[PDB]
Parts: sequence; C-alpha cells; structure tokens
Amino acid sequence: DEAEASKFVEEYDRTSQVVWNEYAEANWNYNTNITTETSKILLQKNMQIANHTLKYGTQARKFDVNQLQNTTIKRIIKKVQDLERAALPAQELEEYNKILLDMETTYSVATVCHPNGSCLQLEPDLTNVMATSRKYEDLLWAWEGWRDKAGRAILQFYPKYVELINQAARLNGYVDAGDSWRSMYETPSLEQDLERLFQELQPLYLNLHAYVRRALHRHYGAQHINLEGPIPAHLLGNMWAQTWSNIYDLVVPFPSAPSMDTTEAMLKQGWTPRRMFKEADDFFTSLGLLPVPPEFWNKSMLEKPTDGREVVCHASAWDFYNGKDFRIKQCTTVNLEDLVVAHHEMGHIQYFMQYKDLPVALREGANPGFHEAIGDVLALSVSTPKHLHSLNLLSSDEHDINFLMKMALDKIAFIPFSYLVDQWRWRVFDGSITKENYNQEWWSLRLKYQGLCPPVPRTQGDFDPGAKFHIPSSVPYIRYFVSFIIQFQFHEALCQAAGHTGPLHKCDIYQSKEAGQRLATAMKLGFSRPWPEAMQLITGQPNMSASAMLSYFKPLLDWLRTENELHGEKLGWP
Ligand SMILES: *[C@@H]1O[C@H](CO)[C@@H](O)[C@H](O)[C@H]1NC(C)=O
Ligand SMILES: *[C@@H]1O[C@H](CO)[C@@H](O)[C@H](O)[C@H]1NC(C)=O
Ligand SMILES: *[C@@H]1O[C@H](CO)[C@@H](O)[C@H](O)[C@H]1NC(C)=O
Ligand SMILES: *[C@@H]1O[C@H](CO)[C@@H](O)[C@H](O)[C@H]1NC(C)=O
Ligand SMILES: *[C@@H]1O[C@H](CO)[C@@H](O)[C@H](O)[C@H]1NC(C)=O
Ligand SMILES: *[C@H]1O[C@H](CO)[C@@H](O)[C@H](O)[C@H]1NC(C)=O
Ligand SMILES: C[C@H](NC(=O)O)C(=O)O
Ligand SMILES: [Cl-]
Ligand SMILES: [Cl-]
Ligand SMILES: [Zn+2]
Repeated sequence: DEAEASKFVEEYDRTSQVVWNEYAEANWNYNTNITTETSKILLQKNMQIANHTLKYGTQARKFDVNQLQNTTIKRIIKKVQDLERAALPAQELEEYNKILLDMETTYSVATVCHPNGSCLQLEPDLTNVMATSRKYEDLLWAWEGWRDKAGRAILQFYPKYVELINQAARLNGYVDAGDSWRSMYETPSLEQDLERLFQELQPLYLNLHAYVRRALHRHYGAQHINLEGPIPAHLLGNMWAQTWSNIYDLVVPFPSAPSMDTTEAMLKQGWTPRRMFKEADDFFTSLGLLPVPPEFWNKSMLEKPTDGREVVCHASAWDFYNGKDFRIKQCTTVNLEDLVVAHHEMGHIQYFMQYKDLPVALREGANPGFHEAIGDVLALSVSTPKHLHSLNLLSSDEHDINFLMKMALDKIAFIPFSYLVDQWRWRVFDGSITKENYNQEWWSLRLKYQGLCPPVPRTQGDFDPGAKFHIPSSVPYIRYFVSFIIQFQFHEALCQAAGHTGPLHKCDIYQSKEAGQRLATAMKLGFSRPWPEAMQLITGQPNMSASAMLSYFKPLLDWLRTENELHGEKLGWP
C-alpha cells in the first residue's frame, strides 16, 4: 500500500506539471489579451485541468492517509484528495468557471466616464486622481464613479459565486469556502491569533488615525471632518483607503525638513518599468539569492500594453510549473509606490525559483502570508532614506519621524483594512451575511476597524466590495494581514543576522549574505512542513508576533502620543 502511494505521487507530479503548464499558458494569454477567443480557450482549459484533478483526486481519496507511513507522501496525498472546484458536477463547474471569468473581465475593463466622453480606467487614471487631487468633489467623483461602474456591475454575479464556491468547499469536506481558505494555514487557533495581533496594533493605528484626521480637518475644513468621528473614505490618497502614503504632503510631521520628489527624481533620470525590476533583481542577488532567468525579461508584461489590447492590470507573479518559465504581469507606473510593488512581485518569483524542485503539490509558501512577505521584506530596506539616496532618488530625529510617518501611512494604515476584507467574506461564506446585507455589513466593518465612513450614503444596488480587485477575482486576503505582521519579524531577524545595531528602522540588509541564507533555507521548504518551522528558521522562534512591527515604529508611536495629546485628540470614533 505504501508502494502504490509513492508511485501515485510520482505519477501525479509528472502529469500535473504538464497539465498545469498548459493551463498557465491559456490563463496568461487571457490575462494579457482579454478577448472572446482567449476567454473561450481559457474556459476549455479549465475543463481539462479539472478532468485531471478529478482523476487523480478520486484515486487519492481511495488511500487511507491514516495508514500511510511516509509523512511527505502522507501530506501530498491528503492535499490531492481536495479537488477544489473540480469536485463540482460538470454543469455547476462550467457555470462557476464562467462566473469567475465574467467577474474578472468586468472588473478589469470597467471605466468611469465624464459627460463629454473622457472615460478613465482604474490604472493609471483613477488611481492618479485619488493620489494627487486635493479637491473634495473631484475625489468624490472618482471614488463614487468607480464603485458605480465596477462595484454595482459585480453584484449580479456574487450571490451565485458564493453558492458555487461554498458547494465546492462542502464537496471537499469543509463547512464553507471560508473554512476551506482558512485551512491553508493549518492553524486551528488562526482566528484568535489574528484577532490578538490586530488588537496589539490598535494603539498605534488609532493614534495615526487621529493625527491624520486632524490634518484633513486642517485642509478640507471643519464642516467636512468630525474630529471625534470616522474619516471620509475618499480622502486618503488611495481608492480603497488601504494605504495612505499619497497624502504624506498633508500630514508631514516636520515640513521644515523637505523630502525629494522621489517620483520626479525617478522620471527625471529616466527610470523605466524594466529598470525598476532590474533594481529589484539586483537586491535579491546581492543577498546571494537567485536572479530571474533571461526568459523572464522576454516573456513578462512589465508595462500596460499600448497594443490597443485589453488586459488585467493588477500586479501578479506567475509560476508556469516547469521550473524554468516565471513571469510578472503588471501595468507598472514609474514612482516609488510601484517600485515597492515590483519588489513584492519579484519576491513571489524568488519563492517560485527556490522551491521549483519540490513535488508540485508542495510548491507553495509555508503559508500564504510567507509568499506575500518576501518581496516586502527587501522593499523595507529599499525604502530607507539612505538606500533611496544611493539610487540617487533622495538627497536626524526630524528626518526619522518624517520617514517613520511615510512608512506608517502604508504599513500601519493597511493593518485594519487587510484584517477587514476576509472578516467580511468569512461571514458571507458561512451565511451570516446575505446578499440583502452585503454592503451594509461591509461598511459596518469599514467603520469598526478602519474608522472610515462613505462620503456618499450607499443605496440599494451598491456593492462596494466588488470594487476591490480581490473580491471579484476570488483571491483570499488574510494573507496580506499576516504578511504585514511577519515581514517586520523577518526584517528584525535578518537585520540582527546582518549585524545591524541601533534603531530597527535604520536597517538596510542590502548585500547581506547571512540574511539571504535564512530566507533561502526557509523558502526551499515550500509547503513541505508546518509553517512554524519556516518561521523558526528565519526568526529563531515559531510564532507570529506584532513585537517587531511595534519595535520598528516605537519612535513614531511616542511622537504621535505626544502630538495627539497636546492637541487634545479623542482617539477612536464614539
Ligand atoms: C489578442 O488575442 C487575439 C485572439 O483573440 C489574437 O489574434 C491577437 O493577435 C492577440 N494580440 C496580441 C497583441 O497578441
Ligand atoms: C475528461 O474530460 C474529457 C473532455 O474534456 C473527456 O474526453 C475524457 O474522457 C474525460 N476523462 C479522462 C480520463 O480524460
Ligand atoms: C518519503 O517519500 C518521498 C517521495 O518518494 C521521498 O523523497 C522521501 O525521502 C521519503 N522519506 C523517507 C523518510 O523515507
Ligand atoms: C472632458 O472632461 C475631462 C475631465 O476629466 C477634461 O479633462 C476634458 O478636457 C473634457 N473634454 C473636453 C473636450 O473638453
Ligand atoms: C508561541 O505561540 C504559542 C502558540 O503556538 C503560544 O501559546 C506561546 O505563548 C507563544 N510564546 C511566546 C513566547 O510568544
Ligand atoms: C526576449 O529575448 C528574445 C531572444 O530569445 C528576443 O528576440 C526578444 O526580442 C526579447 N524581447 C524583449 C521584449 O526584450
Ligand atoms: C496589497 C495587495 N497587493 C497585491 O494584490 O499585489 C492589494 O493590492 O490590495
Ligand atoms: Cl469601499
Ligand atoms: Cl490566505
Ligand atoms: Zn503578492
């Protein structure tokens, strides 16, 4: 029986590589060239890979995992018994695949038009408006418009999507889709663990919120900002108010200490998307890590096509499962924000390359959070004023606070948002939130966790969650919350390994081979062992902890408390 098991795994692996490689090709062609033809081909490939999953999944379920001796064989087979969507009857499967495609397409080609005829796409048009406009009404137009066109358009598909993904989940032994997604962490205490982590970062977030609210009150007027209430969701420089670094100009702690226009600098010296990824590639190699293959530079879509072609612009990294072909698809814009995103994606590519020799079933991160954290860890070092200056993109306590504030506007503000998304979906999946209450519960969470309010009252028919990529694209979000916490834990450990001393926020692990070695050994494990082991390999301990992130921002937390205190701020929103 143990012999049939190792043989089954070998067969599953060699056949999966081929079928998955073909699927990736079709999926890539659609993503980088949305047409009726590429869509039709993708849906056909869905049926093919599903047929393969059903065949091997059915066989896998015939094994009594309890009797299997080899742990690795045991782990792979248990995983293969989960057919995911392939567990659905042929009819429901095709309907489910079409629904996913329709939601993705609808989101990626949606536009917001003006009376004249000027229509704006999310990237880069609407994104730019949200980031640079300081006019309440213009920000509102873009904010409401996007939700009117993308969000409302997704509502007709969601209820059916929920029914079908939940059905597939139950057919694989789970109570619902949320349960299925959470299982990716193999951590029974997950919900409680995440809640405790969230609570530890509350004091810092609430102080940042109150400080930013005061600055907005200063700029937009007392008639539009309640100093004791939530903040209008369209004033944070980002379409979803998930990161607030774009309004840094409105909240600079010490305006006397000017900061170079990084974007202007990048554009000034002709930085290009290719250059941006080249720099990222250099950071990884400086650590002794792997460089992307030549094939990467030739097949990746690092810029939005002018081809008159329609594509899915949202940044993503691709593993074509042949251990050679890896690509990135991103409509990269030349600015610091996208430079960080470029590192984020290159981090995914590094993970792909690091575990490319493990059985395909184990080719994943220790847990989804780890996969999201790698790139961010390096980006933390890249973002330091000193490193940016070394790239000729930049030119002291007050400078420390200004820097920490810029970092907090992104990293801290994102904590409650990243926590909220799946708290909403898990309740949709378990039936607690019906389609009658989709939007109302989304905003109750938006208020409860982020302390935000909608600038325009929502009405029946609105489906704001649909206006956030990951919702219609059905990509789990809790991984980003985990990532933001652990990436600081990794930063802390890597810096210590690099011999750094002094304030953690001043660390730059560039060229540190000791740092790279820890990330490499951890990444090489793929999904072969419980994630606490990969956590231990990198940090010397096995748990997730907010200590590193709090330590990184300590100087800022103290400054914020003193600042908010002297202005008599009332934290929170009664
Ligand atoms: C886009 O896909 C169509 C098929 O629908 C193909 O004929 C066309 O050449 C593709 N465009 C590019 C730029 O590859
Ligand atoms: C899988 O589905 C295809 C059609 O896509 C069908 O021809 C084939 O017989 C099914 N079974 C196997 C084992 O391939
Ligand atoms: C378990 O089986 C896998 C797959 O064949 C093999 O690589 C691994 O070395 C085996 N482990 C032990 C302890 O025998
Ligand atoms: C249409 O409105 C936009 C506002 O985004 C403006 O920039 C554009 O010039 C207007 N078109 C004409 C023809 O005036
Ligand atoms: C380590 O995490 C476990 C949960 O797995 C928790 O019970 C324990 O208290 C944590 N230890 C420290 C020192 O944080
Ligand atoms: C990719 O490399 C090939 C050589 O294999 C070259 O012909 C092609 O033009 C390159 N493409 C880009 C976009 O650089
Ligand atoms: C942070 C996450 N990044 C990503 O999908 O690349 C988001 O865009 O909301
Ligand atoms: Cl929203
Ligand atoms: Cl996840
Ligand atoms: Zn990612």
